[PDB]
Amino acid sequence: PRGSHMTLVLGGIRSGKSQYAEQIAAGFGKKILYVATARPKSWLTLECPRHVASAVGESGLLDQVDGVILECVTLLSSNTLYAQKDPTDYEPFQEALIEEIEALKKLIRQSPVPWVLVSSETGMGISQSDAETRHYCDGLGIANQLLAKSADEVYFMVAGLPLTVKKG
Amino acid sequence: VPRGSHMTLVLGGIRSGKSQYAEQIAAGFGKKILYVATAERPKSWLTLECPRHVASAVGESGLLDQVDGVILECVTLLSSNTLYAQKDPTDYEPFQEALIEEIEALKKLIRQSPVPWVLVSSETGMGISQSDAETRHYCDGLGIANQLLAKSADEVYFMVAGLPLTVKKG
Amino acid sequence: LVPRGSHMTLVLGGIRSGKSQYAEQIAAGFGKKILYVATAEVRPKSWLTLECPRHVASAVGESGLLDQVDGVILECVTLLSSNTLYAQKDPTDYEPFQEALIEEIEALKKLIRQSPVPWVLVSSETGMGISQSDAETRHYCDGLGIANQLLAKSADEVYFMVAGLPLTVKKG
Repeated sequence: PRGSHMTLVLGGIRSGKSQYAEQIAAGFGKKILYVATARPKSWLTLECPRHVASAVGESGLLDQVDGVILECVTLLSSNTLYAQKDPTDYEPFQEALIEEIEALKKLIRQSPVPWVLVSSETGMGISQSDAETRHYCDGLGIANQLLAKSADEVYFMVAGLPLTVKKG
Repeated sequence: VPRGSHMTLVLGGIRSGKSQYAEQIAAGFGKKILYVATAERPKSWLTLECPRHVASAVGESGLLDQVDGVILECVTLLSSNTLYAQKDPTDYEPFQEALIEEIEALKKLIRQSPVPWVLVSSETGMGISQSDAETRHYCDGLGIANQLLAKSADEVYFMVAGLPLTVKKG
Repeated sequence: LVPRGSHMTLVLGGIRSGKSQYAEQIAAGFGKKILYVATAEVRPKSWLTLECPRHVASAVGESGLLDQVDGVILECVTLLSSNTLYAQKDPTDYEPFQEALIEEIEALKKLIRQSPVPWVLVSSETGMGISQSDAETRHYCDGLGIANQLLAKSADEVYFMVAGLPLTVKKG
């Protein structure tokens, strides 16, 4: 796809989501911006542990590429949690992560090139006891909801194969 | 927003949007909704709190004759309440027996219900298996309850990040 | 024109997802004589039960039983992977376990490719919760996910079970 098109690819551990997202990115074009939040030589890498929208817009690199792949919403959410004063307090973390995600959504709406985003599903096991991990799971689920609802396409990976959750 | 299902099951993980989607379905029932809360929102809705014995409490309230539909929040807490009301939560069989009785009574009440129901439950079985028998038992019993309800339900939706996958539709 | 069934089916799901009941229905669809391969570390009466905790392809082929039945149901990839993990010297070391599990899975795929009768395989989804801290559990989850990817890529049909009901992930 071309334009301000957005695809969300989510799945569990070893679900093949990164491979599938890279296929989608290759479908965008040959010059891909790889945004890492923690490989083809025509791809550019921009490393942004936080404030992804600001850093990508300031880089001006959206005007240089055919598309963007974001790896990954999971680490963006954990980075946001551990940047807070008290990782055991849910509300400030949630506010910060929503801010991050809304800035990303806005940048994508205005983006000249399409984006594919990789994220993790972590909410379908047994709930953990310590507040930090619970908060991280909760906030990641919220981020994934926001992205899926704004995305044009959403794919849920099961054992390397994509289930279409939302399509054009 | 689906319409005209008598019994709908909406299940999903943590922060999957299952409550929002179930409330949309409920609003599709009508303006007067009975909200059955199992813990232990529109102003025209009635709230009935029943941590256990949901079929018994709802039938005894007579409120099914007062509303356009019912939303049950949630099977997850119903199962945990059932587990912890037992003498020995590390003992599987009494818990499973009690939970199955609860679910079968709920199914019968829904079969006889004059108004439709949407039920919210959680998927908890697709992570790493837990070590303590109590958590294993809870996960197991909730999965069994979800199977019984999904088989009875007319429609079943599996939520992924706020969006519904149709698992079963009449 | 006589239709043909699915030669290789993968049924995966979580705890109490109804994956075993659905797979057994598929197996019964194969025919009346079904080989039930149980992998647990050591049902219709027309079925034969073969206990094989490890080296499934070798034991099943050497048994010559593929020529005796209408189909095979493998219960289950989950226990095959855990057996493989705990048969290693150091379960905290990922690479030897991964090699052994991949060898097991590739041998299974090869035998299924040669099989005169269809197969349905039961496995678990374990990768959609919170990542655990201890290396051993992460290793197990990772390796099982790899095994499921390998089988799903080879399978003709793949079903993901939710609360007893099948979602079709791959067909035809």
